[PDB]
Amino acid sequence: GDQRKQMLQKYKEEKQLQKLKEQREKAKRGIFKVGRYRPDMPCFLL
Amino acid sequence: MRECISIHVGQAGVQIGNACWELYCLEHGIQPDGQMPDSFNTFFSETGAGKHVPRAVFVDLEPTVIDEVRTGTYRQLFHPEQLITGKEDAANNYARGHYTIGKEIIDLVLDRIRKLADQCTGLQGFLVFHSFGGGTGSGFTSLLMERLSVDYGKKSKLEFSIYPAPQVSTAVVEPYNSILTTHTTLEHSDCAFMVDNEAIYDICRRNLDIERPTYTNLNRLISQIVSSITASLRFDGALNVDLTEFQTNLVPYPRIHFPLATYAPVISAEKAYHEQLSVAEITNACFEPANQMVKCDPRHGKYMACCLLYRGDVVPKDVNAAIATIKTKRSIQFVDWCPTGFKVGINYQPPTVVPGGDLAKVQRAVCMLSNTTAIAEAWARLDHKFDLMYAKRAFVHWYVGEGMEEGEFSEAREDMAALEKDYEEVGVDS
Amino acid sequence: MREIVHIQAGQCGNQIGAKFWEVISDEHGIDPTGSYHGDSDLQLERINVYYNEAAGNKYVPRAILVDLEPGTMDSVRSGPFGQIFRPDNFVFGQSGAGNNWAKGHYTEGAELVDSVLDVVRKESESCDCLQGFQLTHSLGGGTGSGMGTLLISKIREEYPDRIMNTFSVVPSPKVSDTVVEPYNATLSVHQLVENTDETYCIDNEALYDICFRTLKLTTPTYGDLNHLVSATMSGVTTCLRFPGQLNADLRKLAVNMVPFPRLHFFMPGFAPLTSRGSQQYRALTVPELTQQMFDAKNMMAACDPRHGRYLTVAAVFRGRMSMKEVDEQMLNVQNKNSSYFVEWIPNNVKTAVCDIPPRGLKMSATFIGNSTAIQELFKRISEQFTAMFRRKAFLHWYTGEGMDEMEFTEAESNMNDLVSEYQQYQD
Amino acid sequence: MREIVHIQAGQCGNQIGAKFWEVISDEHGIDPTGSYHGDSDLQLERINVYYNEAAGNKYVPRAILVDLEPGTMDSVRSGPFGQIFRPDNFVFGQSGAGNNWAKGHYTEGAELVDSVLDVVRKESESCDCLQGFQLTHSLGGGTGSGMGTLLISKIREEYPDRIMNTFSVVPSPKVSDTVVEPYNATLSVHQLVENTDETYCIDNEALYDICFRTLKLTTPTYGDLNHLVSATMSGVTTCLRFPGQLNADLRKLAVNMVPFPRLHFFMPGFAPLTSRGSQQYRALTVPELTQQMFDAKNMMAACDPRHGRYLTVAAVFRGRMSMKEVDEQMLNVQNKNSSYFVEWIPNNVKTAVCDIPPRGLKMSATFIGNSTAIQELFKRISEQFTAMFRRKAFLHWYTGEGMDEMEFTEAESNMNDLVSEYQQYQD
Ligand SMILES: Nc1nc2c(ncn2[C@@H]2O[C@H](COP(=O)(O)CP(=O)(O)OP(=O)(O)O)[C@@H](O)[C@H]2O)c(=O)[nH]1
Ligand SMILES: Nc1nc2c(ncn2[C@@H]2O[C@H](COP(=O)(O)CP(=O)(O)OP(=O)(O)O)[C@@H](O)[C@H]2O)c(=O)[nH]1
Ligand SMILES: Nc1nc2c(ncn2[C@@H]2O[C@H](COP(=O)(O)OP(=O)(O)OP(=O)(O)O)[C@@H](O)[C@H]2O)c(=O)[nH]1
Ligand SMILES: [Mg+2]
Ligand SMILES: [Mg+2]
Ligand SMILES: [Mg+2]
Repeated sequence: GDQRKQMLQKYKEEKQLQKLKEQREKAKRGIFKVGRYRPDMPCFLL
Repeated sequence: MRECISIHVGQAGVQIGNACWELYCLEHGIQPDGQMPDSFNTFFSETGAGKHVPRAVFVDLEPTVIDEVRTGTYRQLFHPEQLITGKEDAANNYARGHYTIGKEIIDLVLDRIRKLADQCTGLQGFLVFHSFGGGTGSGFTSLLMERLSVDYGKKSKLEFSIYPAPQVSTAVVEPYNSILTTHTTLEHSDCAFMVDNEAIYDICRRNLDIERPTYTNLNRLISQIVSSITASLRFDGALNVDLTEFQTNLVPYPRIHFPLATYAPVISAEKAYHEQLSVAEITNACFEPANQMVKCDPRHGKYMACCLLYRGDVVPKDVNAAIATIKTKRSIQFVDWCPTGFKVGINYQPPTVVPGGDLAKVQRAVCMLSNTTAIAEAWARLDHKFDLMYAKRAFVHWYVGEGMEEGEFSEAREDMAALEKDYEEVGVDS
Repeated sequence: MREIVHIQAGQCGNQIGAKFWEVISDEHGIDPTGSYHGDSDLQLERINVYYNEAAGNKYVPRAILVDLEPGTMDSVRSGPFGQIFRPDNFVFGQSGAGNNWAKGHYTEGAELVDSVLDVVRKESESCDCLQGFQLTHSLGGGTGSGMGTLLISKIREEYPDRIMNTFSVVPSPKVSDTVVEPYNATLSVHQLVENTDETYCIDNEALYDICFRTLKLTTPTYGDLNHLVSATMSGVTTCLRFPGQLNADLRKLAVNMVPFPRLHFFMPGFAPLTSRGSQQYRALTVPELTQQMFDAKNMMAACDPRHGRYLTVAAVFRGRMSMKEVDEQMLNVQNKNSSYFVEWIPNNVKTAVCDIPPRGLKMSATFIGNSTAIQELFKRISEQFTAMFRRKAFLHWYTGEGMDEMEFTEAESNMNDLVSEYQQYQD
Repeated sequence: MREIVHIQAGQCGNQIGAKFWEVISDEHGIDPTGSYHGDSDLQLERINVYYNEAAGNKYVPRAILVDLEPGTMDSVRSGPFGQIFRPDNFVFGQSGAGNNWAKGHYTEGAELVDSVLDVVRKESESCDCLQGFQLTHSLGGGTGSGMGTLLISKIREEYPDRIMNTFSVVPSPKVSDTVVEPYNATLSVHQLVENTDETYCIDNEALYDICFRTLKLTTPTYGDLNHLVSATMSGVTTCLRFPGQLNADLRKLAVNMVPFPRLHFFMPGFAPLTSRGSQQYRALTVPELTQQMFDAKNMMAACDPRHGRYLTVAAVFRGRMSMKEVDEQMLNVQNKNSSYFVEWIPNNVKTAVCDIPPRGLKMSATFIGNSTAIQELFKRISEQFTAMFRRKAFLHWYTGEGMDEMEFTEAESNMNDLVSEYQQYQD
């Protein structure tokens, strides 16, 4: 049964690796988006 | 001159402030729209002609209760910039109220406080209203109080807090926030008044025979307490108590600034006729362990200093008689190093009654604020709950994920432990 | 301002969401044409949490209706209040999952889900300060379970700091609609463990049992079940949508009910629930609401709380109510039943009170309970899955669609780990 | 006063021009007979930009109707608002270009360009202060593509300081109607590159995609496509025809969108474009105009903007709107999509706002964008031309009446050079 859990860990690692690779590929260019402003907070004397 | 600024943080603080300002408007004759058809200069600033704006500020990370104020019957009393509103609630999280959500709203409320403080010329101090349980009322209150400490400095800081009850509490993650906020309140506060909701409930059930009281009665009682606190400054009396004198007489050591407030006589209309409410008997009822608004036992505690604030038809001689009778009672004991431990304040004007309120009109009223060691037991079981929940690291991630570490959890724990040790070693005989 | 985006996946999810939108438009006074005909300003002072202001002084839901069969879409549109939804939010394919989690998560749902992501993206960008998303879906089918799970994963990837809600109906061993329910449930629960902030475990057994013994309803159809789920969904967010003595948004319940990140499976409940014949013989008071909430029969998951320990309990009250007696009732509940509450958490019950009650009642309460009795709901699913997994039963559909047996093995391992952690926090 | 002379070449150009005159006369309140019947006085102070004063309070367009097949002008005259045109502005031959750029440019275009130039000379000398010309044509045929290119060249030596504006329907790989589209398109681009100040690349594929997914139009005929093109044409000159908060004539858009003289191929668009059933559910504000007009599906070219970088964009807003909202929306578009805009040009957006909206709508926006996605739209034509040119396919036609292989070679070289420079400035 130890071989089965070793294969479990290996499969989870491979899935995490491919998911991280896809995330890195996606993060290079964000998708086009449009929304409201969220204006910057004013600065005060302090 | 002789002004003080009220700060209301959290839902509890905002509702208590609503009750307080309704009571103040009733006291000074100011209508809810601000027009009065002198002594009101303490809490209200006169703008232009026939317009009084309270020297207050309302802060929340959620828009429910603030917008309730903005649409309520007192919407004309406050200007919109006085009521500051966030977008997302702290959600019972000290981390959220202190680091993530409190950082982008602290600057604006401090600017409002600055613009409200330079307007007055005799600022006595600040009145911060909050609760220990809430994430906003803990985290943002701690942040605002440390900013006020670093900004104003020697100005007095008086805060009113809703300490959690031993058994009556409505938040699961409450002890974490309660420990964390006190960890900074120990050094950024000058006098922290303590109130338990369960004790208000017990007083309402017994004295005012209300079978189903809700938060409005609690806020009315707290508003009466704060009005009795500020009456010596908003009016004239035989013996006047100022905030600085209050702190000097009530706080013996810098870390010991957590007195317990009691108010008397708090009775219904039908029970008032049969009672000849004398000064001596209300003074005795102040020391009754059933009338404390903190769920604790003064009998197993030891008194260190108490301030007696009288308002109404009260002359000093019967006050001296009542105090002398109190001294002769063995059930109420005081520390040896405080041979005289009574600060006396008499005010001529009687406490007013809010229309629709449960309290009855009384000729005399007493608000005693005693700094005693009975709150060591309160700190003790709050700390036991904190330890018992922190052993399993429950809810810790809900704070760690918001710019916060376990190391300061432990440091707040040991700071509280040092606090109980301080109370224990000041309560011993010499 | 703390607005919520609603998504419905599958036939059950779509029907539950349609009923929820009907009851929440009744609560906010929105007619089936979308215009406002309410009486109180409190119905509009928080109208942006669920509705988008359209031109013409009328409102459209912030809902995206998702399925893989156009038939459910047509049924939802054709029914009452079905015109209020924006037509472009209706996202559907043509083939359908066919009770295949693989077809709903890897090939056909994956092909369709780009449009769903685009629509939820434009909805989240149009609104002011989004706080989270809520999804209604099943776990027995392939459309709901698989494609809603994919949608949850995508949303969590795009919005990692927002709160996920899933009013998900779980399969049950006695009323088992389909043959492949445990496969679909296990595969969905895999990603619902980590990709959802909190999940509401509902199932048809407890709903039917309520309609039998509590409501005394002779022949309840799916409409009454969906109405119950809708009432609970509305009572969860009534603190967001209306003022109250003590407010509690979804994040506050999340931080007060999830001590550890993987324990966010709750049994919902609603009170009061009385039959028509017993309506006049019952007293209008808060202690009987508390008793109706805390008894085993009112639970909407087929888990008896007496077999487990409560970790955290939520009680979102509605109506003009007193706080002292509510707190006293909760204290008595925690005192008389100290054995049924976890010992290392003092004050196991969080209380929230709203002032606006549901229509037709002057007082109501919503029960949300996090208890270790949930573990047996996963025990039964896991043992059914293990029974079909030793013999490779029905696996050829998923394998031919593109999956592999090791995905099933690791999903089972994940559920077994969750069950073990619930057991070892039960003590 | 800042008059515009309109020329229409080919059947497509004449159809789009007839629809454009339809919508313009609707804007200015000109009846089918050409006489004023509008209500607002704002419809008359700028009537001379497109119309001439006839005897008896009658308005005739400044339009030249050019084609080789007389049937097109027969149809234009016989249709609605078709008698408004001047009878002798109609110029026609008898043969027809026969889908041949060569015969539309050399053998039967030349004998007609003399008359066309005489007519446009009369119109230009009649007008007070000319600012430029408008030509509507398609690149697929021989009349439109070939003879319009010739006409543009002739106008350029005759009026080099006036602005050259053309609205050119380019061929698409999906919507392909004639076999020799690559030849005509390449030969026409070879002259639109250096003979035009701004070119609005229209295409039928994107227009059909609009009429499918955006307008939800069941059976889009050419009338609807020409209506969209006419709406864009009216949008680009609204500031000339009406007052506004910010005014931007053709030259201002040209100077704000042509960083280098050869990159004057713009990707047009319009907003709002709503379905009949869906317009009832849509909020109508500046942000929703902004999100529609920047959406890749809304664009009037068969090239995804996400595949390239915006050199410059123009937002010719119409209607009573706040300038803070407009400028802030443009700011947000530029910030959250910094990867889609050229870094060496800060403030990539040119914004103009008029106050007179199109009839039936209270606000509208015309998107114009100078993007680097034109490179692939031209590479499609280039590769089709190369495929048809290695094998000498159909070259015997063009060579039959004066053209030679070197002209095709230089046209392909010019298109390749323009694609390469778009790629270079894309980086
Ligand atoms: N409480 C409710 N349960 C429902 C309802 N409709 C269906 N169901 C139950 O949900 C389960 C199946 O869910 P669905 O039929 O919605 C499956 P889905 O369409 O999501 O997937 P596919 O069938 O593979 O497309 C099964 O137990 C049904 O009896 C409903 O309106 N309410
Ligand atoms: N958007 C539109 N495209 C049109 C319209 N009419 C034609 N076309 C398209 O134009 C393309 C070819 O242009 P035309 O048919 O007008 C050719 P033209 O008359 O300019 O030259 P010859 O016919 O060779 O003399 C072809 O794809 C047609 O479908 C129209 O009204 N709108
Ligand atoms: N006495 C009294 N206590 C109140 C009242 N309202 C709330 N509280 C107390 O406040 C505690 C929670 O804090 P809240 O004020 O409700 O919320 P908050 O301060 O805004 O912080 P958040 O939880 O993040 O919203 C509860 O445990 C209550 O005991 C009130 O009207 N009167
Ligand atoms: Mg709060
Ligand atoms: Mg289905
Ligand atoms: Mg032709």
